[PDB]
Amino acid sequence: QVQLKQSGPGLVQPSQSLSITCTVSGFSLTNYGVHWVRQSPGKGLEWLGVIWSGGNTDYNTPFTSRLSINKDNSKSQVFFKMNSLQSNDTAIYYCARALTYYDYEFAYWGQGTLVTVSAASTKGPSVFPLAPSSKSTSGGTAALGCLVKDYFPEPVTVSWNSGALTSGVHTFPAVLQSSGLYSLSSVVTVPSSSLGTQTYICNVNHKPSNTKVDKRVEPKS
Amino acid sequence: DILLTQSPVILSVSPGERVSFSCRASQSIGTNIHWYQQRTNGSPRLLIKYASESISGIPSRFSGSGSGTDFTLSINSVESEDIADYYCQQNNNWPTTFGAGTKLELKRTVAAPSVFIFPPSDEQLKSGTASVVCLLNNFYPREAKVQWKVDNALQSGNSQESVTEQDSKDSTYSLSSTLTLSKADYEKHKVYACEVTHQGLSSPVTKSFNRGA
Repeated sequence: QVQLKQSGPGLVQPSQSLSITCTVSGFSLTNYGVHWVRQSPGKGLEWLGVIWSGGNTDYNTPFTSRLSINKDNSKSQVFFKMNSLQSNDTAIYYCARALTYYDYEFAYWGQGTLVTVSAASTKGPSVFPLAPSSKSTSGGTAALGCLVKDYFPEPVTVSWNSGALTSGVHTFPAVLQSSGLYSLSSVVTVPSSSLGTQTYICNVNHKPSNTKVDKRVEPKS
Repeated sequence: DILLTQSPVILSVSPGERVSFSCRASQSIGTNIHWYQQRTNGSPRLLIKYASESISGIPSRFSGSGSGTDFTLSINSVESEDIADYYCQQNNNWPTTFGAGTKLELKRTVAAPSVFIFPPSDEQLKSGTASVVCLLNNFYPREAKVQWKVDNALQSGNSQESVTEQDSKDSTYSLSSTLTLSKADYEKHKVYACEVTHQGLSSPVTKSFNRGA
């Protein structure tokens, strides 16, 4: 199975450098080129460059001077490094592989790396419970959740019961508060009679600050 | 560079219908066009290559056509799970470029939100601020209105909301609204209410709680 796995999301300061690693498996870098493509918030895709099987590289015109792609065939690792980043460069960066060695139909993609370019600093979230109660049982169904507040930069990962609870989960787009920090909610609806025998845990992970918190959410009254 | 123009910007359709996305190239590019699907928080997924060639693992309902400058991605009998952004890419001329995409939306019958209100936790109160949250679950259409009232005073400017993408299975939306107050203002009032209005409700639905009770 062909796969590309990228390094974690993170904050980069204006004028500084961006570096991402794409580790591939299921194929050899000596036989396929690996391309890089980015996607700006609520925008389209923009091809940035590629390092071919033999090691040659091609960069899209706008990046010719501030981008360099290298690799370690033995480690199956591809290195992306771009210089002098501006706000404008905030985006999700993907590495990808085409169907054939010399082509550009991208059949395989990494999971993307969200890079935020801001002068601010990284901050981990606070996780608070969104607890049901007598006044939270909609026809035997209750809603509960976690409020992941005051973190930066994006993103944050939220799962429930270590991934075993997916049905009825809704994790909302984060909002930027006037404080310049994000806040996100994730909820799930469950039978109100299960609030006694089943435990509900939101698992949140804010990789930029290496913060992991498992929060149990129970009604208060 | 070759500019690809995709239309319409938003394509709204009902399940079972045949749908078609347009991608027009700024110059002739032969059949050098590839199409991708991109679901919420997902990476692009290759659907068709070279205008019409199929890719392994892609549902038969997807097909592509076109030659020259006008290309079409087609979905015969669209399904609720097809909700996503769709993009075309040309590679007849370096550098390869992509369209700005067309977002596919699925129509469905009106459905009223189920509403829940959540008081701030004591843990957060210790921090000096109180977040009060209102959830509007699984409704359609997307348009909905949340009004926050504290001891009956309408709140304005201290709330923020976000809405999920259409659910891949039932085509509904959910909305989360957060009212933010300082601990001082929160402790000065009693009745906290979230009132929502929506096409699917005959009259507004309000959920509330009394601080402390």
